Amino acid sequence: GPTGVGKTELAKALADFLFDDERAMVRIDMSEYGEKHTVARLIGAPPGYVGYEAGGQLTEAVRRRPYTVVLFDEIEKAHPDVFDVLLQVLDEGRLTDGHGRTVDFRNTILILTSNLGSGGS
Amino acid sequence: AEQVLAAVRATFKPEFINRLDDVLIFEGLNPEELVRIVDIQLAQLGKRLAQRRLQLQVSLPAKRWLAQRGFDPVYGARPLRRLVQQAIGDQLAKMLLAGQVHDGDTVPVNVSPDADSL
Amino acid sequence: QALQKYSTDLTARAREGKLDPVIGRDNEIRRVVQVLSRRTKNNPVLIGEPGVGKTAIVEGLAQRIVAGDVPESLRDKTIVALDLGSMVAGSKYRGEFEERLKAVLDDIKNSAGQIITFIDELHTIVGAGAAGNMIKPMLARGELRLVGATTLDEYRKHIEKDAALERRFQQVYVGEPSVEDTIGILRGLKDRYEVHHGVRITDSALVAAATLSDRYITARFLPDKAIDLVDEAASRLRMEIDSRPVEIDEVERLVRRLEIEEMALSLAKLRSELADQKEKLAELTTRWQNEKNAKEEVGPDDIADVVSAWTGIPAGRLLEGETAKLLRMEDELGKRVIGQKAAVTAVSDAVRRSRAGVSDPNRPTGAFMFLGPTGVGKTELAKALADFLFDDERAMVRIDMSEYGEKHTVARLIGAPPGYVGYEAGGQLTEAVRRRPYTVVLFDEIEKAHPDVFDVLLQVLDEGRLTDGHGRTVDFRNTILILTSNLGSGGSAEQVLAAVRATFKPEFINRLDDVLIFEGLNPEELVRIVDIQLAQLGKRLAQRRLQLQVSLPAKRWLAQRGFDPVYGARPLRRLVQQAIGDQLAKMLLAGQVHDGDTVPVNVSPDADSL
Amino acid sequence: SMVAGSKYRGEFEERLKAVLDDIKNSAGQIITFIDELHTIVGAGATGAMDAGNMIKPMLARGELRLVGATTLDEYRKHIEKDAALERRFQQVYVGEPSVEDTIGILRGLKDRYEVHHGV
Amino acid sequence: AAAAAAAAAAAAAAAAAAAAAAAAAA
Ligand SMILES: Nc1ncnc2c1ncn2[C@@H]1O[C@H](COP(=O)(O)OP(=O)(O)OP(O)(O)=S)[C@@H](O)[C@H]1O
Ligand SMILES: Nc1ncnc2c1ncn2[C@@H]1O[C@H](COP(=O)(O)OP(=O)(O)OP(O)(O)=S)[C@@H](O)[C@H]1O
Ligand SMILES: Nc1ncnc2c1ncn2[C@@H]1O[C@H](COP(=O)(O)OP(=O)(O)O)[C@@H](O)[C@H]1O
Repeated sequence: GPTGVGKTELAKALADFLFDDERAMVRIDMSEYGEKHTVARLIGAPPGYVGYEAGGQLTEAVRRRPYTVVLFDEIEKAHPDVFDVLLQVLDEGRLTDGHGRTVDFRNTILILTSNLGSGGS
Repeated sequence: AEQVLAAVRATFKPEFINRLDDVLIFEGLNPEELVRIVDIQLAQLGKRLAQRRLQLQVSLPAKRWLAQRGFDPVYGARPLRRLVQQAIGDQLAKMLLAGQVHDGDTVPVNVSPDADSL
Repeated sequence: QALQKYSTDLTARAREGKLDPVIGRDNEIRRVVQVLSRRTKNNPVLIGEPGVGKTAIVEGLAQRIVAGDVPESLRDKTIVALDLGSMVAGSKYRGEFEERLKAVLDDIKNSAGQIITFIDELHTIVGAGAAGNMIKPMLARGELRLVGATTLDEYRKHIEKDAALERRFQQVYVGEPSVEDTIGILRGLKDRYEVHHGVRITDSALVAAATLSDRYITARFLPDKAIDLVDEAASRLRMEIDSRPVEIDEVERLVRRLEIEEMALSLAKLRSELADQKEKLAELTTRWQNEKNAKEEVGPDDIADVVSAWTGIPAGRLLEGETAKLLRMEDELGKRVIGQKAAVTAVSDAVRRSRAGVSDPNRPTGAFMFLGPTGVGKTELAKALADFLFDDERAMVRIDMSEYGEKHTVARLIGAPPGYVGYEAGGQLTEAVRRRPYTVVLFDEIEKAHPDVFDVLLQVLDEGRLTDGHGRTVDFRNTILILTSNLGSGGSAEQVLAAVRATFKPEFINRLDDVLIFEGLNPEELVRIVDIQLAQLGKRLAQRRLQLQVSLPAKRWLAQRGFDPVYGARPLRRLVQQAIGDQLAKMLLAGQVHDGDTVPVNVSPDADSL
Repeated sequence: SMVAGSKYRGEFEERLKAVLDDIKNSAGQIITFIDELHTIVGAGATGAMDAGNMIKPMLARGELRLVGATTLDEYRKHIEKDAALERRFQQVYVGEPSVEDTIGILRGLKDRYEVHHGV
Repeated sequence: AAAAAAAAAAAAAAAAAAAAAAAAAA
């Protein structure tokens, strides 16, 4: 819908209640993902390449504390190579990281926000 | 302000900005602003010459000629500091160790097409 | 009477006038008096970095007590300074040290409230047993008074290690004074230095010694980093008041030396230099007499003479004979590098700037990159300017940044972070500029370095300092930084100034002085090179005296072939060892070109025979 | 074998000083020979370098003659680390022989292995 | 009648070292 409403104030309002933690949200922004070499930042690099110690932009913040609400800001500018990674997130409770370990998404909340609309009813 | 704050958010940790106070963004520079910077540099160069009690008498066309030159708007205020000593300090430094600039007697500066004579 | 054998007495030494005026620091004297008259836990500790004056605060307290401007509860307390070194002397039995200390504490306790113990350097009070712990009940009853001063790090090395003792103390942090308060101090200590050495001191000397010690000497804090300049200028003037001055002595000893050598050899040569030196020594002598017929106090030039004689840096005032050098420097440097008038005109403008004292104080005296094609002279210029400044080629610090190709090589010039393998060695650049900071620093082939070394040459510029793995900000404030490069060689000025901004960042090109692009060579200005090579060869075989009588058509012939528009003057220096050196080296080890003999060269239609 | 029992704070120091005065008290006769001298630097650890630099003022005048023999790669680890001493010593490089000289060496040691083994 | 005869000691403190772990840059 619009901005400046409560659209992320609702998100903080259910992390502290249902997960009992004030800082248990993950706000990543898909405002840079227009290319083929940008998707691999949110999963990691192979063991030997550029971004490896920092791990994935998504998964290494879910491996510890797997009791988090997760946002996804501004999905509408994303290249169409995120939705296959994002699809099996909401189709299976498993995903593979840059190392080779396994992450389990079966007890999180996904929220996909945008700002288009707000003039049409 | 869009691209630079986008690069800042792409460089730090996500809550590391909210713990900070007001992240400030600076201006560029302006030709109106540049006169008083020349005033500061001339005052500093005068106060540096106060041990051997020399001083200067800077004319207003020269004081604005220092403002016409040196306005490359990507390098900030730092080329003007170099430009002053390329103009003034070299000629004075050549004269000072050649006699004739005996102490106490001040020197005025005068305009000459691209240099400035003393 | 137990204190009579082991302690000393400041108060009897204060009544007799053995101390200096301590005009300054009223706040800390008031703070010490405010703490010292407290009910309990009333034993202050003066803590400060070493040099700021901490014993002088206690001497000023003693002078104020004997004078009588103290408050009510300080009527004749008679401060008594102890000695913890005298206690442990011959006490080699099972209980002698502790009974000596118990006798001292008894003679303190039987007095009512009088004796104020002054224990200087009380990090010594920690051990000294093998005991030394029977002070806590005396301290934690408000019965002992115990003014005592340590340094900063010796506090945390010993007393912070002992966190039970630390409660029964205060901390009076004494900080460094300013430069104006240093000037206010130095007008008070002048009478003692005029008494001990019979000189006179101008106030201009005392303000120049406080201004001029701020820039150059940077290791010690400043109540006393400027006392030594006056204290050594007085001694040098006392040297020159007695029998003879300095120079005439210098020249007399020198000519006596050359006389010795010469007569022992009986070389000519020296015979000349003798005579010349005898002319000079004559002239000066006469001048001396003349003057006599016609200095007696210190001046603002003598302080700069001391700070120039120490720490290397020539920082006097427009010295004589160097005006015959610096106004000849633009032409004297041309005898070793031929061509490139603009670069020499820009390099001279950074030495004649900072010699006269016009340049900025907190900035290096010149730091500027110059580049171009190959074989032009950009290394020969840096090795050619540092030859007359320093009299030797090896006073340059020449580190190469071709080897720093990866990220972690930066740690070889900054040391190690403390706790790792090489910490004894320290740095490798930094530990050679802290010793005599006047060198010329090179950076060869700045193309090749990884783009993180430029994060180290970025606070060198515009500030002058850097820390290291030892905790000491060294100063690059008056060295000369030279950067070389080899970018492009494909245009006049546009392509190389595009490639420099393509490779470097804007925040680094902003911090430089004038970037000097060279030009190459010309065939008319090539012939002027060639004789130097021949003259250099005329030096290299000088130990056998085979000096070459070179025909001028040979010098003509070496200029036609050997001119390359892309490889500089470097093919010529291989062409010389192909033409001359091969045939000469064949003819030299077979006989017939015996030493002390001369050989000419004649132009053959393709070669040149011997 | 000179740091045998020296747990007191002054025994090794006067022991080495007594040895040096016994050498100095003989008028230019004894050639000392310290084998593997790379372990002479940190001989007496007083917690503060005060051992191994007692012979350091004595070698400069050359009163004791001090033949030694250290390995090549044990030399830039201990002595070049502590280079005030490295000027006091002249260096004699020793390279290995070739096959033809080894043939000559082995024919002279065929007099001691016939006695220990009667063959 | 009995003397104390203070003794000496020897203190050891070693040093860590790091490895640099290059990255193949792809
Ligand atoms: N206010 C002052 N008036 C006059 N002389 C001063 C004053 N402050 C410091 N000084 C002089 O500065 C010097 C400082 O000497 P000290 O105080 O003895 O050194 P220190 O502070 O004790 O440092 P350490 O670590 O104890 S050796 C002496 O020559 C003092 O006379
Ligand atoms: N203009 C010149 N004046 C005097 N000698 C010169 C001149 N040009 C070249 N030479 C001589 O030729 C050699 C020049 O070598 P360098 O100047 O060290 O090469 P370079 O300038 O470092 O260029 P690169 O790209 O670094 S190999 C020296 O032996 C100089 O004596
Ligand atoms: N219902 C609400 N409750 C609390 N704050 C609100 C509400 N509506 C708007 N705000 C204000 O707006 C801000 C939240 O904006 P936000 O939701 O982050 O905008 P965006 O849509 O860009 O994420 C808060 O700082 C708050 O003061």
